Amino acid sequence: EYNEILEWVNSLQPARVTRWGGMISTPDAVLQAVIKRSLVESGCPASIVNELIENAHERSWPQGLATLETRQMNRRYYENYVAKRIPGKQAVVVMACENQHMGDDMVQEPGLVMIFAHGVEEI
Repeated sequence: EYNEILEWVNSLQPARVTRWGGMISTPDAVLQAVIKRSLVESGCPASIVNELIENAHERSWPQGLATLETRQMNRRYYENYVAKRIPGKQAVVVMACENQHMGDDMVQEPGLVMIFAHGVEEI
């Protein structure tokens, strides 16, 4: 299981989020399905694909990302996330297994997904 995930994660491109304010904290049902489709096509392991999507919305994000005011205050810390690009989308995955340096209020197992309106580019 570890290698499945490790190889999948390493195969993803490192993402550079240039506009943290462009985050979509409440993606609708269609956008959520779309990001899952992208994860599935990138070879995301079935053992975690559903958990990541659940964690692509506020209601499921860790307290460090829960509210808009908090997100505004914690912007400086987001620069330190080790983020991987979801192929073909303005979205990234933040895996717990490579973000231990962030607080437990900044990430959760197995990881989380952040979708943006724009500003996500390759490093």
